[PDB]
Amino acid sequence: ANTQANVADAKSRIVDVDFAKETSQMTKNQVLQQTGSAMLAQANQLPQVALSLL
Amino acid sequence: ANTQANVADAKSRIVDVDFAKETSQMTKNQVLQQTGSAMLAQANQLPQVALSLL
Repeated sequence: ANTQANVADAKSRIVDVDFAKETSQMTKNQVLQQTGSAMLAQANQLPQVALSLL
Repeated sequence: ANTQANVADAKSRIVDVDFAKETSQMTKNQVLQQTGSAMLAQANQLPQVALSLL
């Protein structure tokens, strides 16, 4: 029983996820998605300077 | 019999836990867990000021 407890602890250190870290990464990538979407939508409007010159 | 009683007293002073102290430590760490959880959840929302500037 002792050894089972210690070995399950050891395995958990390797296999399981950390919620405190992974939620932070998720929120960071959410914000980056919104920023990149805005920036790409603004980037697709660059060829319209030619209509002004034309 | 006398010596057994006195030596068991001596060992108890070293090995056994104090409930009055240990319950207090437990309650303190409970409250700190709830506070730290709230503070981390509030901390993961900081990159959203950029969306306002954007």
